[PDB]
Amino acid sequence: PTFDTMGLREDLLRGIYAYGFEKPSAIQQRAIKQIIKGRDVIAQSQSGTGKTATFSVSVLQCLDIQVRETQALILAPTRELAVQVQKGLLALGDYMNVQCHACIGGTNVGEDIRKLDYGQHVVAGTPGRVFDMIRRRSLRTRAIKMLVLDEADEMLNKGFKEQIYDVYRYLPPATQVVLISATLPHEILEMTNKFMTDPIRILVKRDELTLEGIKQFFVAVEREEWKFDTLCDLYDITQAVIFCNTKRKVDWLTEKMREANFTVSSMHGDMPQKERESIMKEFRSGASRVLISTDVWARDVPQVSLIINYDLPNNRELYIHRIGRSGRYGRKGVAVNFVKNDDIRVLRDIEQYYSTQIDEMPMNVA
Amino acid sequence: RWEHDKFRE
Repeated sequence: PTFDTMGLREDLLRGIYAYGFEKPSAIQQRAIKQIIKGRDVIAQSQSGTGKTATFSVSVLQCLDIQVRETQALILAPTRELAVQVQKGLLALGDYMNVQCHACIGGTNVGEDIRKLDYGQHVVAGTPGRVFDMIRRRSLRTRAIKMLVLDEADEMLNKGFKEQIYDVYRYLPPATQVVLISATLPHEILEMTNKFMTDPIRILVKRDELTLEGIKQFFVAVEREEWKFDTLCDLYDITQAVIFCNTKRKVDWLTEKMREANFTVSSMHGDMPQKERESIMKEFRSGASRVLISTDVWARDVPQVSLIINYDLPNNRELYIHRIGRSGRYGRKGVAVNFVKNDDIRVLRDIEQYYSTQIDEMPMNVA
Repeated sequence: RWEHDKFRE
């Protein structure tokens, strides 16, 4: 409930207050924090003050005015709505020497083709209109840090998946994606799987963590140190998280995992926040195939196709903090549990805690 | 899984 806390630029910060924008909601602030941190955001939305301003602020912070080309591209379901966005952007940016434009085209498209050639930091328009001035080469794509899809419900669901995707193609890899929409139906939620990565999801209505999409297995190891040996067998390829219920295990397995050519990332709860943030930035970048850590942040979460419990958490409730789509929202995957002859009980009791089958590992990849 | 082919600076 404050902008000043959020270390925004003062030229923008005046614009915010000058535009009249009341201190932002807990939720909005979260989105803004995260857009700025440079994460793909899905943000469920609601009729309320900062509806659009909330992301407009975000795009404006992350702008750099010296670079006089298009750095943010914001697509909306209509010319009209895109003009509102434009005007909003201007208003907030009126103390930033900001340059944006709504591709109305909207005869004259000539004035548009003129306006874009002449330098625009941000650019709004309908997924077509934009895709026009990409084909007509009026809009240079080269230095776009972020794509914003306003009212995705109204676009993504309702005939623009093509128009939008066409644009998407002509943009630098991994350009950042923010999907703002009041509604987020299942139809749209896969959509995002196709252009976002390990996205944050800020939804209005709460969402549990089911166990229901996840195939759970356990490797009867069953004395610690046949656990690494089996892990080694196991990975034979993409991204996965490996939990251990102690920092001592984490470090060991890491130094061993890295003896083996297995590019690794490690984490504790006993690390500062900017550290585990620092780490996960990399792990999410792809530059780590194998995140290993303590729970700490478990009750995390990086959307990951394969999770392994090298150790089984004594506290049962952890189990699904370590593992658990989603619940609507998110992705099925595989858990694998490494179980000491000693820890099979604990497995049975986790099994019973969640009222869930945990079958033995049959040697196959689905 | 969308890609950013058909692009080049």
